[PDB]
Amino acid sequence: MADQLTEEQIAEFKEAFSLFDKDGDGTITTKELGTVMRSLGQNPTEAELQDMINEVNGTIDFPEFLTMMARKMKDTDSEEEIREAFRVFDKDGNGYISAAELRHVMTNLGEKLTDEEVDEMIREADIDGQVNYEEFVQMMTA
Amino acid sequence: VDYNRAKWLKEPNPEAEELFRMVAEVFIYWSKSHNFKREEQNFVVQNE
Repeated sequence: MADQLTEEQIAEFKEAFSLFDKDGDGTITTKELGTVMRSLGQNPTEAELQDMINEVNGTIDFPEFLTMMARKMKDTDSEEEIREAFRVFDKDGNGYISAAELRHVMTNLGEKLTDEEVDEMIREADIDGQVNYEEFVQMMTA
Repeated sequence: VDYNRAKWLKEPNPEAEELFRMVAEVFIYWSKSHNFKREEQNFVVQNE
């Protein structure tokens, strides 16, 4: 929840949690632990509930609860992390970025870090120079 | 050349000498030119 969550979604977490309200401890026990997000809209399975109960006297409060959605923040992180890249670059959408386009995507912006690119190509080098942007990013966005 | 190579070896040929001189400049230009490297790479990958 280190400022990565947005105000609107934090507010709707709270409004769902306030649907049961009761001074931040009542009617929000482990029986409603799934019901609150079932009413919110996405469905918790057995894995989701065990993630809720992994680190959790026995009755949750709002800090603990939104701490749980911090580790649930790990979910739905597949398409929106590359949505920005697909919008900004890759007009053709082939994923095989051209030579100049690849100079440009590693044109260092402010950080001016070094040895990381040459490290990446000494660790792995494509063949057909012709570096793939997809293969290029999944390695970090694992 | 691979078919008729033995014949020129047995009988030296000024035409073969001219061909060797010819491909000498081809090879040296091939080595010298840098953009030609990626250009041939692109041409080959486009032809498949």
